[PDB]
Amino acid sequence: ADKELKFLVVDDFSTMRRIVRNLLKELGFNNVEEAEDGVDALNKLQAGGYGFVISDWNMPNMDGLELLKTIRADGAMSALPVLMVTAEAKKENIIAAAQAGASGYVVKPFTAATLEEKLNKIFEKLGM
Amino acid sequence: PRRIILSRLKAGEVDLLEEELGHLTTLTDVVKGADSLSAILPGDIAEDDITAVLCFVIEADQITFET
Repeated sequence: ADKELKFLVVDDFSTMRRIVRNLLKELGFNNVEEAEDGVDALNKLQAGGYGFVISDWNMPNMDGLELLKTIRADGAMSALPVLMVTAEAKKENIIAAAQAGASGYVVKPFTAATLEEKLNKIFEKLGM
Repeated sequence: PRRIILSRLKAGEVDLLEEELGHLTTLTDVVKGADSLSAILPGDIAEDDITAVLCFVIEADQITFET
C-alpha cells in the first residue's frame, strides 16, 4: 500500500496507461512508469528498481511469461511480483502464471474502487 | 471425491475466495462459515495445479485433499 510503489505499467498502449494512471490517481496512486515490451522491460529490468510489474500479458521481443521464466531461470530476477494484467479472468493464464511463478492478476477496466481491492490482496499474500 | 478444505479464511475472503475459487472451478455445498469455506472439488485440475493458483491468495498446507 505504497501510494508511491513503482509501477512498471508494461504495456505497449498509452491512453490505458493514462487512465490506469488517472484511476490510480482518483485512488491516490500517482507513481507510474510505462514500458513498451519484454526485452525493453528485461533491458529495463536488467537495470532494476522495478517493484511491481503491472505487466500486460502481451508484448513484442519477449512476452510476459518468457519475461517471467527468464526472469525465473536467471539468478538475479527470479522472484519479482508480476501482476499480470489481463483483459479477462482466465484459468490457464492464471495457472501458467502460477507454474512459471506469477504473483497475481487483474481485469481492466476497473473503477477506482475495484483496482483498489486487487492491489490489496497481492499486497496481502506477498506480505505487502 | 476429493474434498477441498480451505481452512482459515478472512472477512470478506469468504465472499472473495468464494469469488476466486469461482474463477478456477465451481464450488458446491458452500459452507460459508463465519470463516470457512468448504466445498466439494471436482478434480478438474491437477492437484499440483489447484495448489498452484489458490496459492495466489492462500498456501499449500491450507489445502487438504481428503475423501
